[PDB]
Amino acid sequence: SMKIDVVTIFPEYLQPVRQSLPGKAIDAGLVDVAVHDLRRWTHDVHKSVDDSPYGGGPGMVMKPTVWGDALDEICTSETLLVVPTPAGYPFTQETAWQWSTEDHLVIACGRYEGIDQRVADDAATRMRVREVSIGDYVLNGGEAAALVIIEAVLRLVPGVLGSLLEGPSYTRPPSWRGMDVPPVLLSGDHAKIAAWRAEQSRQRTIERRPDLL
Amino acid sequence: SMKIDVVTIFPEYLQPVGLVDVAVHDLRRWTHDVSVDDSPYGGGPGMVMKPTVWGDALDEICTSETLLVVPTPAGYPFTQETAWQWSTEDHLVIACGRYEGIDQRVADDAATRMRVREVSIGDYVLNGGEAAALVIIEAVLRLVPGSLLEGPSYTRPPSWRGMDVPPVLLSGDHAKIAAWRAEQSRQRTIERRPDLLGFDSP
Ligand SMILES: N#Cc1c(-c2ccc3ccn(Cc4ccc(CN5CCCC5)cc4)c3c2)n[nH]c1N
Ligand SMILES: N#Cc1c(-c2ccc3ccn(Cc4ccc(CN5CCCC5)cc4)c3c2)n[nH]c1N
Repeated sequence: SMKIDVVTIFPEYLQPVRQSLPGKAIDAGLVDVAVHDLRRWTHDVHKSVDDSPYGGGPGMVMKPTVWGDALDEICTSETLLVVPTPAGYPFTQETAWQWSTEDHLVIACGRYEGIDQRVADDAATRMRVREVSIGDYVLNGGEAAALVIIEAVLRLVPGVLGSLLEGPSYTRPPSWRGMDVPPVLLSGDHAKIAAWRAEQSRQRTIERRPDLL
Repeated sequence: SMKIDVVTIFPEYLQPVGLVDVAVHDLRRWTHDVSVDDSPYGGGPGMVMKPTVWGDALDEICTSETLLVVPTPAGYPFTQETAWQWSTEDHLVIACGRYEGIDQRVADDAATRMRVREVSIGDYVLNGGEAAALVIIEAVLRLVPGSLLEGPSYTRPPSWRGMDVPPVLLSGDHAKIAAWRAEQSRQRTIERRPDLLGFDSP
């Protein structure tokens, strides 16, 4: 039973998550995902969420007063606050496993150059906070990272969404555009098949991810 | 100028996506059955997407100039270097798998005609290629013409809940500010991503 709250200035971006949630899991109270527009917590008629960086430099920084109010309303002491950032600890499958047993995740999606650091620092004095990155590339903001995190975590929660590299997979037809499925797979020698797959995995890992070796 | 075509059995998922155009195609539009997947040869759990439907879709969508991108957990890593490389391409086609993935012959056949890249966006498991497509598109499109971890950023007010913006950032001394920011970045990189500086991962 997990609740996920996402806070963002682009709530429409989180539409796919709601699209991918089976009715059965929601009706069984296994999961609830809520998306909140950050501008609900702005102070001014112009609904301002950003401001110039101290110390100068390019871009803008999201305002701590707006984020502080939003998180004050949404979080509790039991919340795991997740903050996507290109400067974060790596989000991995181990992370996803750990978070799949949480009661309450709140994902704070930044834009511009990110969120004033005092927001996370203040939150960390009364709840668990995790600054994480989903990969070594640069995005426009936290929303795409939130989609990835939500999917990776929820697929590990029983009945919610419906090392070496894996080798190639094949299905019907047995021959297609001049390429035959590897005969060993049709041999009925299941120890040999397992050994073939293991060697394929080993070779692919060497070629594509030698860092794992 | 870049064109991006995404092929998926879940077009609705791609909704978050004139120098660039993005088009989303339902893979089932290329079926003749009143089924896109079947059980794996050699056995194993789950289902595999059949090559037949993919071949027909890609025949119609791709040319020999196309870069065919195939998200897969067993892919080469997609990094910022990859994003720079792809940013000057004329035509990206992203083939999004579901179930246990796509029959390997799809990528193998395509590679006789065009350039093919099997890539992974990170070391975690998704339910299919769509979320990876969204990440790849976002990372690439922000680089289309027309190291160290970043340190912390701050903005107004200079004191908030009794927490002060680091005084150096208020000082106006460009040299001391640059130095402090370099130190913060160093500290953050050592703590969070020591591999980037050639140290062992924790
Ligand atoms: N997870 C995750 C992420 C994100 C991510 C997550 C959250 C936000 C909020 C805003 N942005 C955009 C941005 C863009 C450029 C810079 C400048 N830096 C200078 C050197 C590098 C970046 C800073 C922020 C975000 C990006 N990007 N990549 C990931 N794996
Ligand atoms: N990029 C990227 C990706 C993906 C991704 C990309 C494309 C597809 C198409 C289908 N799936 C789902 C899937 C899930 C698990 C397995 C492994 N098997 C499970 C049981 C035994 C092995 C195979 C496929 C995909 C996942 N995941 N993580 C990334 N960084």
